[PDB]
Amino acid sequence: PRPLRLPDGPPCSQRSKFLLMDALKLSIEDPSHEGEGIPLYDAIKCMRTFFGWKEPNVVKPHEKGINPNYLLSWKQVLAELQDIENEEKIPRTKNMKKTSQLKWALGEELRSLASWIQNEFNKACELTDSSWIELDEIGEDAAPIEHIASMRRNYFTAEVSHCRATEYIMKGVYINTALLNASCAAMDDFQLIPMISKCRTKEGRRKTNLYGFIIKGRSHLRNDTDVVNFVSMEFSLTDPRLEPHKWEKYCVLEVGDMLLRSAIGHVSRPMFLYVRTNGTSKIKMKWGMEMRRCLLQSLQQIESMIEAESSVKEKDMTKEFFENKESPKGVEEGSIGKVCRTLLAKSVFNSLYASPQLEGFSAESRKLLLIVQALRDNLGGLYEAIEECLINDPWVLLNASWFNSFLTH
Ligand SMILES: OCc1nc2cc(Cl)c(Cl)cc2[nH]1
Ligand SMILES: [Cl-]
Repeated sequence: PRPLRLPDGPPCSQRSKFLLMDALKLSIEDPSHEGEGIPLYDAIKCMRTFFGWKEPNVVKPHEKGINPNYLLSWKQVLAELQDIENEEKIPRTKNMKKTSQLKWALGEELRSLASWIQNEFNKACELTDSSWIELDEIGEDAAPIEHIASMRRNYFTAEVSHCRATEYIMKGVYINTALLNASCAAMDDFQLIPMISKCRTKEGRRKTNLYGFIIKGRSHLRNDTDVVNFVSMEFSLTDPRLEPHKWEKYCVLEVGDMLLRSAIGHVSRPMFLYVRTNGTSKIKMKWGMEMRRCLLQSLQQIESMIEAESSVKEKDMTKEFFENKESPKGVEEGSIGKVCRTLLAKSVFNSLYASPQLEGFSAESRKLLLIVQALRDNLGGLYEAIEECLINDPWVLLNASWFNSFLTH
């Protein structure tokens, strides 16, 4: 009967494994260099397209970390890629020297809702000018699919293939695959692992994108919960000083200047490098490799809706649903496309921001929802279970804030 109590405190901070709305890509088009498809080779070719590098410096220090070490670590990346430039054959992988900065970096409280997480979610729902999946990406069926299932899949794919949340899926699939693979292929090495994604422009040109790099620590992962540490180094045009509370976990460097087209003419903007230490485990990297299931899960939520409409109207409502034909007289989100991308964005953010706070909040808030709906239509301890999960997680706090909007109306 009353809105949830969200915790008071300093604003919550970014805790994703890689940058989301703030990421920046160095890209090469229709790659054709010798060794296309070897990540390190792709990364160096992406690096060469940029000529605006400059002497790096800290612009937003990590309050609890050793900021000279993060700076030294980025300078070591540039120098070891410069070493590779001198060798005749570019090696398949690059193992970093076990410097003191990398040994330190690799390890060898109530927060309030901040506006940035809602902004992230809005960004995840948007369309990008590139496609991130193939037409037949979704599904893993053994047999050929029926006509109706295919039609629904083709409609849905057309609405989400360019979605920003789909970029996050493929970005996450790539980096988790590369890290999990390096975790057993190079157990004792501080391996340099580029952060790559691949897309296709509106004109059909294939493109290869570099977001940055991670460096992994030692990884003798005997079980699913063993942690491999890593250091992430991610390009960005986001000035960390605008929302410093978001970047509590980062040392942020200024490392270059980039020339951009904009609504005014060409403009020069500083390029930043977001640096943090982080960790993940076998089981989280396996889930990261499965993020394409976000596409399947949200398609199935759509298909549930179409099947309901088909059962009430005694005919298949797929075309009527996706083309937006008591029949509904519009879409609350504004379009069928927005409903699909919103469902996907929720599913992807559930994965990007998985936590026990989210698992508890999801279960307990569903109980209070069904109860409040039953009281609404026909007219203590549960609240504690819900609010016990409202501590500091941006995604949980946002979903609780959404819940409270449901309670008001
Ligand atoms: O160590 C200085 C240095 N290393 C570099 C490595 C690369 Cl790939 C580029 Cl584009 C510029 C660099 N500058
Ligand atoms: Cl799949």
